[PDB]
Amino acid sequence: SDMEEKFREAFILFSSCSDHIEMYKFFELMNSFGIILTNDEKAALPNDINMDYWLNFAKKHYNYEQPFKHINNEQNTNVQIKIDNFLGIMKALDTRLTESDLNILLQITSTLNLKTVSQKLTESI
Amino acid sequence: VDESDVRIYFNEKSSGGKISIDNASYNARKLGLAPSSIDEKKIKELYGDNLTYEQYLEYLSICVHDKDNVEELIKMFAHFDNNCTGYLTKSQMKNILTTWGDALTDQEAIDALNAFSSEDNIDYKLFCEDILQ
Repeated sequence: SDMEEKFREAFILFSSCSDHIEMYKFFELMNSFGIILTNDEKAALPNDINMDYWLNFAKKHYNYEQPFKHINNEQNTNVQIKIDNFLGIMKALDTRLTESDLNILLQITSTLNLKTVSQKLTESI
Repeated sequence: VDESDVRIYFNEKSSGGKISIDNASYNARKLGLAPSSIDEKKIKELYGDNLTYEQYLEYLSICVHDKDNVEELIKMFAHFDNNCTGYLTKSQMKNILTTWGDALTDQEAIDALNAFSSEDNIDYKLFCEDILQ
């Protein structure tokens, strides 16, 4: 019902139901909630990541009071970016997506703000 | 299909004439029918939990599922076969059965895998063959 039952669901997806997820896919998994660690913290992580460690890491590092804090930047929050200019930042930086990019904007809806995106992503999760 | 056992299992698990859905499903599985949560809820919004033989026959038909085969079920198991070997890890196949659809607990699915084959790499093709039987 809570986050505990939702975290387990998210592991079986990124691991593709694997017991031991690959380091790179584990980072996709943490980010999907609103978890980003410091350069040092990201080295403190174990060699082989498993479900048991993932769920401990989930409790500690996930934001509960405001699930997506990392999206808020208040110079970037209040400001309105056009749909085309927003995709410009996205297409150059992108490390994941291909055509699921059009589907992210649909999850939000011309001029958008970060507090709108975070609010909609809180309902997505 | 066995017509004789249909009536026998009804009166055996009947109570005050009417039969409870839990028992109707139990009898469906006793014959060789596979009721899911979708088939179970369809009858709930009609005459209640307890329903007579008149209504029990209508539930026997919703449990038939004639259009069931090897590729009508693997739509979730092939979805997780990124390795392209056909063989799927016991544990991989396990967690699939626990999290989504019908609530099959760890022990329910765990023992079902080992009962089919002892090996870790289990083909979800040969798996459909016997559970559908």
